[PDB]
Amino acid sequence: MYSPTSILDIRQGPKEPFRDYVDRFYKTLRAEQASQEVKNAATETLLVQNANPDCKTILKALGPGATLEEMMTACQGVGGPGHKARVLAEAMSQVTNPATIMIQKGNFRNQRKTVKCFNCGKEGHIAKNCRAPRKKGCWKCGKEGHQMKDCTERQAN
Ligand SMILES: [Zn+2]
Ligand SMILES: [Zn+2]
Repeated sequence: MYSPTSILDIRQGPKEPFRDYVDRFYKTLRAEQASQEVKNAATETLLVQNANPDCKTILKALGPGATLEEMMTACQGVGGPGHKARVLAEAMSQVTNPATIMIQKGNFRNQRKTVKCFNCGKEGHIAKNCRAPRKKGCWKCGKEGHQMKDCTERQAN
């Protein structure tokens, strides 16, 4: 399941640290590095277009003040994945620019169905924060199986 067409797509999600999603692009790039000529030319526009709107937006904004690793770190944890900074920034942006209603309408095109808690079934929670042995068992290393009670995270995540 966790090896779909998304691996060919590898587009960065707004919560995803740039280099982390680029990491799995790099794992494909290291393999299919036959046409290096097209690959390198692609990666130039590809990785920047691969970013979430906000991410490529900041890249070009802080580019002058961010050499290379700096701009990479800038897009690592955009406003912090679990930080409240991003959540308030989303509200600050919302009142400031009317472009937020446009992307709000565009949100209808986006499958925002990730909110539904992948263990409880409903979107009352978020699976990222909801730690509850409801069903399925081990979602960590087995997904389809393994005892969730004996699944201690060691050299995995
Ligand atoms: Zn839940
Ligand atoms: Zn497990």
